[PDB]
This record gives sequence, C-alpha cells and structure tokens, in this order.
Amino acid sequence: TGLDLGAASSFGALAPQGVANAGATVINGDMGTTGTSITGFPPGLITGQLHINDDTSTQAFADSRTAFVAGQALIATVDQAGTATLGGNTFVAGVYKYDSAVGLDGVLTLDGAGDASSVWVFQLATTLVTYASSSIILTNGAKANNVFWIVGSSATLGTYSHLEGNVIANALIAAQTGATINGALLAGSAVTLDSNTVTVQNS
Repeated sequence: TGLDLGAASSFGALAPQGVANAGATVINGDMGTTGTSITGFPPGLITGQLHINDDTSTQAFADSRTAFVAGQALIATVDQAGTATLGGNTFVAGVYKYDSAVGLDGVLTLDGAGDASSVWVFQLATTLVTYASSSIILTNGAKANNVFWIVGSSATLGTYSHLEGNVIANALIAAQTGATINGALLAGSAVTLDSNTVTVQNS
C-alpha cells in the first residue's frame, strides 16, 4: 500500500552516518545505522531492536533508498510547482510535486475520503521545514503508514511539532526539541534528535 519500505518498515530511525540524541527521547521502533555509532542513548531509549551494522541494517538502508528512488520516480497527480506552504490545506490521496523549499506552519489535514487504502506521496524537491507546534492530522480513514514525505535534501521538524508519516530524506533529518512523529525517520545521512517521540505505525 504505497511505497514498499521492505526491511526499513520496522525502523523509527535509520541513518547510515549515525543517530545523535539529546534528552529523554523515546523511539517506539527499531533503530539502526550502517556502522556509525549512535550517541545519547541514554538518556534516549528505544523499545524495538537496535541494528548497528548487521544484515538487517544493510537491507533496511538499501530498502529505504529503493523507496526514495521509487518515490521520486512516481508521476505526480497534483503539480504544486513553486508553492512554498503546506499549512492550512486539506489533501486527498495523491502524488504532490513541490519544486522548491516547503514549510508547514499550522495544520495540514490528510483526508482519506473514507478510503483507508488512500496513499500520499509528497515529492519535495529540496528542504522540508515544519514550524513550532505545527501538526499533521488524519481524517476519514487516512493512515499514517500510507503517508510518505520524500525529502529531496534535508528535513527540519520544528520544536513541539507533530508529524504523521514516513520521512524518507536524501540527507539529514533533524527533529528539534519535543517534536513527535507517528511514522519513521529514514535519513540518507544522519538523524539528530532532541527529546522526541517516534512511534512506528502499521496499515
């Protein structure tokens, strides 16, 4: 249902070049790297399995990149061209193409329109920045596990923000103080965390 994440599907945080944590983070999911050590656990903790450079982390990373490539290759159903803002919108299922840096200030609503099989793929050509206390919400049967944020460079999740979905970034994912995620942080470089909660979702 949407992009196949393969062995990456159980990970809350996956980054080849490490996960660097500050504060009382809780990862409800697996965590891995391709060999780089993680730092800041404790005081962080994970409730799933740690996979630092084993067969699972190699296959999970490869699968995360396969999904990134497939996500970028999809034909857009909605061309948003140079639109810079996501906040204050209600989006039905689609592949949404954004050509430049996007921000989310306020609330974004993902409307399943009564169909739980609804898929969202956000094709963000460069950066994603979510603002402080921003939120993504699900209505009318939308499922977090069917939402994909395909971030063309790096994602910055703002302080005390809330995100639903699978963040598949080409490079860095930074979750600022208190950001919460129902989904996953699948980075192409590093993940930085500060007092976050990440909970992996199923569909």
